[PDB]
Amino acid sequence: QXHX
Amino acid sequence: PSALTQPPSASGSLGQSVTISCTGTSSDVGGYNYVSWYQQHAGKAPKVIIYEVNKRPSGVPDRFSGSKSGNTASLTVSGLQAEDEADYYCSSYEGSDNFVFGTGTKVTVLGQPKANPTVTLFPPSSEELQANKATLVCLISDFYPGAVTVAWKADGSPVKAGVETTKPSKQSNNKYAASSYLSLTPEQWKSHRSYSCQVTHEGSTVEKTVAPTECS
Amino acid sequence: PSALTQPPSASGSLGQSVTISCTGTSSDVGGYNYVSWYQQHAGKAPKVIIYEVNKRPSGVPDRFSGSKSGNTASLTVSGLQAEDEADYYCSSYEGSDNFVFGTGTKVTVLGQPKANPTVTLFPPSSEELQANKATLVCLISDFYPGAVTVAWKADGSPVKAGVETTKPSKQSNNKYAASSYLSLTPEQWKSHRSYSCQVTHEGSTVEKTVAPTECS
Repeated sequence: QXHX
Repeated sequence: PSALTQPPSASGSLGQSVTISCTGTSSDVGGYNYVSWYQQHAGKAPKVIIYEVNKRPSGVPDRFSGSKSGNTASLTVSGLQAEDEADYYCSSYEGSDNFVFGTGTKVTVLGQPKANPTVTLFPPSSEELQANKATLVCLISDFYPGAVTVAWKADGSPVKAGVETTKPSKQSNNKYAASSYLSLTPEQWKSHRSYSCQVTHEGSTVEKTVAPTECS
Repeated sequence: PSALTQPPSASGSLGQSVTISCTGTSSDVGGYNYVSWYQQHAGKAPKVIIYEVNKRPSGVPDRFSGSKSGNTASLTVSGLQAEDEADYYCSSYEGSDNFVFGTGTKVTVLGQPKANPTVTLFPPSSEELQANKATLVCLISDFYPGAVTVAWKADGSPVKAGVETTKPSKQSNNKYAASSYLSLTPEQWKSHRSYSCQVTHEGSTVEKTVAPTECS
């Protein structure tokens, strides 16, 4: 998702 | 383990609202704020509508709202256009850098107006003929819904053989796009006067005739 | 957007190992690790098989790989197995408010001989023009695997802005068929030197070019  | 529960639906209507809950668990949709919502139109690539439960890419539809209520989270799709007829997905952080997706919701937008097909029939152009083939094409387009029959005519006595209809892809609207083709050798091409293509859609029939007389 | 390109069709066999490429437009790439591989099944959720360039998440077998040099991120199914059959997308984090994907590959396991397209471009019919209407159609016929990328150009300048593509169908020869078009007005047709329909189907790329040498 990207998270971080 | 599990794959986030989502319902296969969200039938709204032009202007009317629809909101899509996606139920998660403690482990993810409970203890982290990493819920993304994807807007996948049939076989295409998925785009980031909602990215942190509620909050969208600077390049997303003005009112595509979202939220989280504890274990269930949502997408307030409220500006019912039709562009968006699709499959939508949720996704949550859980364990160590692991992300899990939803079942999928299939949003469907109702009371769309009846669009009736633009039939354009094509004759082999020179280049094709120089090589000594002659195919013909019946582009059936810009319509709603997407059930159509395409009946080729030799002339009366139907040429429905050598045909290769290739049916309907929703196009940059949510208005359809079918094709159908005839393989002709130039001999038969220069045989029997006229050919047809007759696209019958929701009762309203359209028959287009090409004859060998043009300007190639 | 699709600012990262992928091979439309990527294919092998039970045994053929298969490398997909997500090549970047990004004057950003390299100033990233964040390429992510999302495999997908037929009416299943995207399934994040690789995270930030190298690392598989749990249950992604050690024979799915991630590598990235220069612009091209890459993935290798390192020994294709049957239900590796799937549409593989690539993400890049880009910043925030912008999380963009590749256009999706398609790992096909070949059970048929490969078939490069038969791109037969057509030009705007006379009677068709006789209405003030000018549409070109680019019938892509006879390919396998069933995934292809059509572009449209005029005068060394791509025309992204008039087209529709359909989605490859199965013809009674188990060979696939697509269409695609650029519907316009005799003005834009007339005012131009060439019109190339370009089509790409893993390796083979064939461009067919029409000219405005119209009658009336």
